[PDB]
Amino acid sequence: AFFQQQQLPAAMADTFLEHLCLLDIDSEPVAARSTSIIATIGPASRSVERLKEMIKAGMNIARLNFSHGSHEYHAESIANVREAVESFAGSPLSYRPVAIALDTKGPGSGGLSEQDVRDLRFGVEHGVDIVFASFVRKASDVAAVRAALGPEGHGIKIISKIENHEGVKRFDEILEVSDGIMVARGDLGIEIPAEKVFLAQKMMIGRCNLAGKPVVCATQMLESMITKPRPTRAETSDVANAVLDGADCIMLSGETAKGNFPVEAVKMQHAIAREAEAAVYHRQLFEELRRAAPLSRDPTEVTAIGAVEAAFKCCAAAIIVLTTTGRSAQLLSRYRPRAAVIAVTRSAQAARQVHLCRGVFPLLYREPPEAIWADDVDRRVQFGIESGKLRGFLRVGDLVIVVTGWRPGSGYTNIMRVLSIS
Amino acid sequence: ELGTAFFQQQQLPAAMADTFLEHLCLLDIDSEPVAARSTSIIATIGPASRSVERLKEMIKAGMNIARLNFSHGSHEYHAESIANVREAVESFAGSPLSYRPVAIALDTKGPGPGLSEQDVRDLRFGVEHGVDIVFASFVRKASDVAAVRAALGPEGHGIKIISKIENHEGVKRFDEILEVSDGIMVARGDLGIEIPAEKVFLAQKMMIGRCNLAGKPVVCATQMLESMITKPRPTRAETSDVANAVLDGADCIMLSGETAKGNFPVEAVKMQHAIAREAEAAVYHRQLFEELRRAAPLSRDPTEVTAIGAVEAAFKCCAAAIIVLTTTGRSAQLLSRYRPRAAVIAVTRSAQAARQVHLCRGVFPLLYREPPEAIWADDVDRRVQFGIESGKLRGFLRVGDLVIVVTGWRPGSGYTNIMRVLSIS
Amino acid sequence: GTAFFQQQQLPAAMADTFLEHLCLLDIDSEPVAARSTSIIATIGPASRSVERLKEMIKAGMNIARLNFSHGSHEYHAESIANVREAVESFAGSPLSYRPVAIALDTKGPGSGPGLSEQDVRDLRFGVEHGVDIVFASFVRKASDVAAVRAALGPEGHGIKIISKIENHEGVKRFDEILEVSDGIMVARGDLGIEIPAEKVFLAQKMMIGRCNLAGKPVVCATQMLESMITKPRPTRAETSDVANAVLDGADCIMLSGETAKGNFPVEAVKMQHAIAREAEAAVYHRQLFEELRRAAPLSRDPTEVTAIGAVEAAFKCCAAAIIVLTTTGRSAQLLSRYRPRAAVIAVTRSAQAARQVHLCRGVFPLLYREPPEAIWADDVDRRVQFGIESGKLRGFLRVGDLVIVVTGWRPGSGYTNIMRVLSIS
Amino acid sequence: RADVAQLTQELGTAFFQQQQLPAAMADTFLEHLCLLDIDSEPVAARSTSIIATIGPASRSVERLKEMIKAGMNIARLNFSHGSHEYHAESIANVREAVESFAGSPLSYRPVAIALDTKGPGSGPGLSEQDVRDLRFGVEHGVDIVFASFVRKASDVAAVRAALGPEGHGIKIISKIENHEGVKRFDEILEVSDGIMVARGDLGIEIPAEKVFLAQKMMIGRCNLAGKPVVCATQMLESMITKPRPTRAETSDVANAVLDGADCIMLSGETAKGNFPVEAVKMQHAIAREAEAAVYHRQLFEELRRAAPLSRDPTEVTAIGAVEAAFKCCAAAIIVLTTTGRSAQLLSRYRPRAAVIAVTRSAQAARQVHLCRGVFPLLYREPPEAIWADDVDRRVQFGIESGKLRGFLRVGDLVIVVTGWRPGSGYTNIMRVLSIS
Ligand SMILES: Nc1cccc(S(=O)(=O)N2CCN(S(=O)(=O)c3cc(O)c(O)cc3-c3ccc(O)c(O)c3)CC2)c1
Ligand SMILES: Nc1cccc(S(=O)(=O)N2CCN(S(=O)(=O)c3cc(O)c(O)cc3-c3ccc(O)c(O)c3)CC2)c1
Ligand SMILES: O=P(O)(O)OC[C@H]1O[C@](O)(COP(=O)(O)O)[C@@H](O)[C@@H]1O
Ligand SMILES: O=P(O)(O)OC[C@H]1O[C@](O)(COP(=O)(O)O)[C@@H](O)[C@@H]1O
Ligand SMILES: O=P(O)(O)OC[C@H]1O[C@](O)(COP(=O)(O)O)[C@@H](O)[C@@H]1O
Ligand SMILES: O=P(O)(O)OC[C@H]1O[C@](O)(COP(=O)(O)O)[C@@H](O)[C@@H]1O
Ligand SMILES: O=C([O-])C(=O)[O-]
Ligand SMILES: O=C([O-])C(=O)[O-]
Ligand SMILES: O=C([O-])C(=O)[O-]
Ligand SMILES: O=C([O-])C(=O)[O-]
Ligand SMILES: [K+]
Ligand SMILES: [K+]
Ligand SMILES: [K+]
Ligand SMILES: [K+]
Ligand SMILES: [Mg+2]
Ligand SMILES: [Mg+2]
Ligand SMILES: [Mg+2]
Ligand SMILES: [Mg+2]
Repeated sequence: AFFQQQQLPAAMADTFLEHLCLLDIDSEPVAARSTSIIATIGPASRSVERLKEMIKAGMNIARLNFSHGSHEYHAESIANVREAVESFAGSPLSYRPVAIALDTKGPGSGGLSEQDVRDLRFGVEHGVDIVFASFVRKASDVAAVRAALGPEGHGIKIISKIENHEGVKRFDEILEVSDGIMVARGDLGIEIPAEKVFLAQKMMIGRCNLAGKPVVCATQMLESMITKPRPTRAETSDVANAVLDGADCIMLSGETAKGNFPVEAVKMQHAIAREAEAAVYHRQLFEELRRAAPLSRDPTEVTAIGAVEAAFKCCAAAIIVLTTTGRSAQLLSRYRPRAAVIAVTRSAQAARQVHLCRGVFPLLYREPPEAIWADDVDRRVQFGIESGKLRGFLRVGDLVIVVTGWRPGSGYTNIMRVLSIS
Repeated sequence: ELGTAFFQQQQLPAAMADTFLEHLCLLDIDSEPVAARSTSIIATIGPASRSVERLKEMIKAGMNIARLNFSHGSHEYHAESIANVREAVESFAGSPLSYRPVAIALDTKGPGPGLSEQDVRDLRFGVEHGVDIVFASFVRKASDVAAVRAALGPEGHGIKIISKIENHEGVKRFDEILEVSDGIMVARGDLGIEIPAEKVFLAQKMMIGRCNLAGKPVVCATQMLESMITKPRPTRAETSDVANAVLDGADCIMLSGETAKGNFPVEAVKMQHAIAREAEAAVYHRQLFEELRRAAPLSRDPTEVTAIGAVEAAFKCCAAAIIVLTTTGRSAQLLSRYRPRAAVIAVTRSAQAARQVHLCRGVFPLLYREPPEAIWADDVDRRVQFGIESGKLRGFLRVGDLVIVVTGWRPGSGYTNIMRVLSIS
Repeated sequence: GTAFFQQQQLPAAMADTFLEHLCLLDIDSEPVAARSTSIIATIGPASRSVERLKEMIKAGMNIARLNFSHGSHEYHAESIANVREAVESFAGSPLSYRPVAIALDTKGPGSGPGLSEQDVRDLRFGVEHGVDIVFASFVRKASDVAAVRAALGPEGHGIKIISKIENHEGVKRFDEILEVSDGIMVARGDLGIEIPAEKVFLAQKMMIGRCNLAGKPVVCATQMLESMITKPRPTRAETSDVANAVLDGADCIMLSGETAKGNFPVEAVKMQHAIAREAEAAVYHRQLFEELRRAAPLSRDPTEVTAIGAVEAAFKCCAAAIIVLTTTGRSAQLLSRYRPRAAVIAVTRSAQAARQVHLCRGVFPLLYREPPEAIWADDVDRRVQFGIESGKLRGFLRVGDLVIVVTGWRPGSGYTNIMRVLSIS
Repeated sequence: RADVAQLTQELGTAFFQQQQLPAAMADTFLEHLCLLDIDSEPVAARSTSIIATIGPASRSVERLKEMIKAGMNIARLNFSHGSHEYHAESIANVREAVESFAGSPLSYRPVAIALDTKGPGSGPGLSEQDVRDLRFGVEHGVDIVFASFVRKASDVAAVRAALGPEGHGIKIISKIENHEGVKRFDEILEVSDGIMVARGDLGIEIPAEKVFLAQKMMIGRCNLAGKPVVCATQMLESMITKPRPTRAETSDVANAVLDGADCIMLSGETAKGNFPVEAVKMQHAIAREAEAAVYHRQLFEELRRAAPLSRDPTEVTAIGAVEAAFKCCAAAIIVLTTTGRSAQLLSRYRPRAAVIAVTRSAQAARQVHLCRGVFPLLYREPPEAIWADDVDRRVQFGIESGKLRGFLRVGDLVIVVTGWRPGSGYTNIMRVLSIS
């Protein structure tokens, strides 16, 4: 029964063609949904009660579109998101962090606009986790956004939105200085021929997967759901194909910001992503990611590939990793393990930000500290296990891979352990 | 010999990649498609696309197959649609560069436990009006196909039956249905109501893969460019859906309300044409050919053996085309199953085979009407040169190009056993 | 039948990985195909008798090597005459006649920088006596090959030059030497004295790989069955060395003292024949063909394009043979470079090309002696039938087998362009 | 180039020219062959063990010290000839030569002692002489038995029973020497610790032209099973009288290593020949060249793909450690082992990194020479009070011994494999350490 679920006959196929032939509509997904959902906040999704339903439906990142609304409007949206998120903090083993992303208005006819400088400063003052920078055309646009965030916004992730021909042509220099990329298909489909957008999307997703940096697929994914309760056949296919392409995140804009079915749109993206993740051909994907990733002398990078290889060898239910900044979890995520990456962290911001990386399930550690560091590490690992049991990730008898470091502080991950549950 | 400009077009840097991941990383929006569009477009005929003048514009835009939806309209209404399609197609007989065959497909209303009384009458109408294809609605098992085959009376055994898979039972009994069908249609409209909407992509990808493995045509259908019923431009999900159906391996793509009742029927056909051309150049032939080759069983059938040899030869020299002589379309279908990058130019004397081969990806039919030569080898040579000269006229070929030519050792269908490498003079 | 798929290591051939291929090798799986790696036997006092030479031809000797490091011109002229008398004693039965090439192995430069005066005289002797091949000793650079070619003069343009790589400089300048040579000999005797003995296997494997990539013949030579100079059976290391030279990709294997001066010349030829047949069935064609195909560059030469198409067609139908008509041997060499499992039966009127194609693995030359038919198409068909009738008599073919036939569109060398699937009747 | 560019700038172009690294980075086996270079020098320690047969040419203590220095890892006693008194003296001379280097625990070289049985002869099973010779082996503490003419699983059970309760730790390597042994290979390997391709008798029992098929098949199946396989007989035969081997002999040694053999053997070459030390030196030189020419890219991929999924933590840690070692070009994998099993499971994936096995068992240190790429270090210190400190001391002993021996350099990365509790069977940890 285990080998009939989660498209396991298709996963064991020797060729991609045979993998397709073995896909089964009766093979139910069992793993937790790994592709994060970004929902745009607006009039249809601003109330605290509506936001609680969206969190339950699967929203991981709340997007605030600074192209519309005042600073007062966006501050109220942030407060409502935080109130809805903290309403579930009473059960720390099931609490779900939700990131807050600021999407800039853009340069317009201009580099960095004066309104963007003010909006970026608002973001730093209100503690946003991510910036989706509109119309990034070159590396200096990213440096300008970074400078506008100042010293107090050093930890904010900058996701560059590629929306025109120049952004596509200068992609390599933009990705090098960005934390990740958004394939902003709305403007891209107006700036370049509509029939070429899929090429730009597939290329950028492939390059981001190669670089190990998050990539978001955005705009008109479930467009018809703005007025209709069910999406079109092209819309469900688009969501599934963005996941199969290798996108870390999928997004909803008008579907959640102004549409009549914001919760249903989140539920639909969740349902499709789960089905598409099980249909991923890990046999070739892992082989290619492994082969393309360069040789490294960084112990976090070396431990990460060793841990993902170990996870596939034993069909590990999860890889539990301790992380301060999210980096050790990101390096595991880049190899696309089938095992869920359960990231235990004390940083509330890192817990929100790792939603950008596919297959990373953040757990915010709020248990009392231990006097001996080795005991404190072990307790964080046991917390990962208990949260995993409660959420359905783990059961007694499962094998897990545990990734830790040799001393406190970020940058010292160097250990991988094979543990039997209970 | 060919130049650096040649190797920058049609996604050739992405085509030469050693891994699928590197192939994706090398896809270039500035690399323009050069090859003729190989995925056929099926357009549904209705009030928005019925007039002879509108049909001429749809043929020019790229429509290869006209679909008549027998769920609506009388026999008199459909007979007039057939006459208007034939009048629009024959209006281009004066120009060899613009004349192109267009198949006529009858889509049945559907079942009741099996074949309905209306379907028996509509299938009889199809035989009497010389339709080329039947898109059989709600096929659930092999006996449904046998009932459609029996209803095609004594005169319609040459009509192709494309089984529409629209429910859970059709998906589960897919192998037995494909075995007795000429091809399959992934009818996503009803499929998305009969099974959970989030599972349709799995059924589509599975059925396309199995049809590619069997070497039988597969159609992707319904809501591909839905928003174009009222809007002049499609959504980002719609262009992605069309491109991904081609990348999945679909032989044909379809338009329903977009061309039958919408405000932009011609623009919807133009959009499918533009996307299909871009997506065909983005196909990773290096792995696709290797897997089709490895999965296809060993064969002692000379047509099957010649076809793989010809496709291998075409890839070796970057052949501009594979010219094949075919009476039933079968030799062209066996070339098409290996997905060559070279266009398969099929020269035939059968008007029906010329229309029907539009079901097979990459097959460009040429109807030959010259009087037969007394010496059979001379008649073969005349047809081969007719393919070469039509290719030069349409932009497929130029002097100095290499072409692969597929023929048999004697007249009559079933004897394909020869592959030749020719330099165009 | 199941019995067919148990022989010639077919379970090991169908394996998905090289490791599983090794695990499936079976000592009870008997070889069925004809031995494809040519045997070169050095002529000397143990192998000069016309009667002894007839036994060596029957045992499998394909090329007779004359070592010009020993003996006078009178001694070598007598060896040539005895070889030709033994070879022509079988010419009365043209369907079974086996051509045998004559190769002249030069003394070398000695302490000199280039072509020695003795080599100039020996090369002129070779041209005057009609030798087919020259094994040029101690080739260190491209200009050494040009000097050998100039010493052969205008009458020796058809002689094949196989460069012997015997020292560090020859290994380092391998690419420039191979470019101007017809092929290479890994002359392990001197190589194992010029470079550390423990590094010879690296030079052998590298040169064989580069010759296979270039599609040019490579010979593995020296001490392959050394102990058989005095003992009736070879050592375990010797049988392993012969098998591994075949698995490495060598076109030819050689015997020196084993046939020139030893007590078991015929048994040494029989031993190389037996090992080579076993090792050829153990070749993992699944990966080898894929890699040769992928590494071979794109080509606009129709002979090259027809050759890959024919080898692909042969693997698709498990063809017993590829019958090719050839004037110079080139069309057979281009088929041989893809290492088909099917025997390449090369039918030629050139007695010299029939002898020289033994340098290419898997090429079985048939010398056609009939004068040309008045109708060229009939002359082509008669030669193909001669290939089939010889193939039946020799055990290559049976009624019911499929064969690939490779021909050209006009008389004369350089116009091969046709591949055809034929059933043996 | 992008997959090695950062490491090329850091380690240098000279690093990537040695140990056949251009051939190792090739995308196909054909390109790997084309890139093999006679000027690319081997850098790694020799991983394929050398078994030398002891006889009149190699019996003296002084000659044995030279053979240990030349690279002999296993001493073979052929019980087809000589009395029990003769073999006991050979064992004592081997032990005296081995213990002459014990003064420096950081360098000492353990040498295994293997007893090769006379065989069944015309009998159907275990002979009476074999029962007595096997009891002699247990009494004299031999590490391995090379069991002659194994034809079925019951033959190895008979050898195991003849070793008694005191010989439970002795490794049984079954010699496959006839058609029945080849046909019943799977049942024999299942109950054996390893296999010897005994080509001498095999080449007489089956056609000589088929021996290479049996050798390649048995090596492949042993590699798949993760059990040691020995290639034996006439590898350097001409060196019995000549100082240099033939071209076929060097090729045979190189191809046995490329086939996947864990051990290579010398019989008359060391037992009675005029050049026993030179024969060991020649096998050492060829094995190092051939090990660098192994195409690890496909070999590791195929071993990984063919090995079934496992829930054994030692097996899971081993694959993770070998993958980590390839990712960083690790100089070594240091493993703590009681029985040798954790080192054997690392060895089955054929890492390029040396497997330095730290053990307190003198017998396990001798026996791990059967596994390719395992370098045994015998730890003699008494246990620390805190188990975690004792584990750390053993890891540091491996690192310090490794640096002092040129296996590790400052700046190198090493992978360290340990367990969560004392005793055999609990290996479950992999660590990445930087050498300072
Ligand atoms: N991102 C991503 C990165 C790496 C690997 C992978 S992989 O393992 O999943 N897969 C590789 C094979 N390719 S393919 O193009 O060689 C193809 C081959 C067929 O034999 C066929 O029949 C259809 C296809 C095909 C092509 C494009 C598609 O989008 C598609 O759905 C199928 C598909 C992706 C994904
Ligand atoms: N000529 C030639 C050219 C192309 C292909 C071929 S091929 O198909 O026959 N070949 C496949 C690759 N392997 S391998 O090297 O990846 C290897 C893998 C194993 O799984 C194993 O068990 C041992 C080996 C092995 C064997 C020989 C070597 O030199 C070596 O380095 C490793 C070699 C054989 C031959
Ligand atoms: O992923 P990051 O940011 O590098 O953090 C990983 C770090 O977490 C740890 O496992 C635990 O560190 P702390 O005890 O400081 O939380 C370290 O050993 C390791 O260096
Ligand atoms: O694809 P099909 O229907 O089998 O037709 C292929 C046939 O066409 C030919 O090439 C030409 O035949 P005709 O002259 O009868 O048209 C035959 O030799 C071959 O058998
Ligand atoms: O292999 P080569 O030397 O190019 O010879 C192949 C030639 O043999 C033929 O098949 C027959 O030619 P001939 O009739 O002159 O012998 C030609 O059509 C072809 O060009
Ligand atoms: O390789 P083996 O025989 O399983 O031994 C590995 C064992 O060695 C250790 O690393 C150390 O154990 P000891 O302290 O008993 O020597 C254990 O944790 C582990 O189980
Ligand atoms: O800004 C965006 O998100 C877009 O244009 O798609
Ligand atoms: O009938 C159809 O085309 C459908 O249901 O998609
Ligand atoms: O000349 C030769 O053949 C040699 O040196 O091996
Ligand atoms: O017994 C042996 O060692 C042999 O036969 O090779
Ligand atoms: K915005
Ligand atoms: K209908
Ligand atoms: K000579
Ligand atoms: K013995
Ligand atoms: Mg935008
Ligand atoms: Mg329907
Ligand atoms: Mg020489
Ligand atoms: Mg023996």
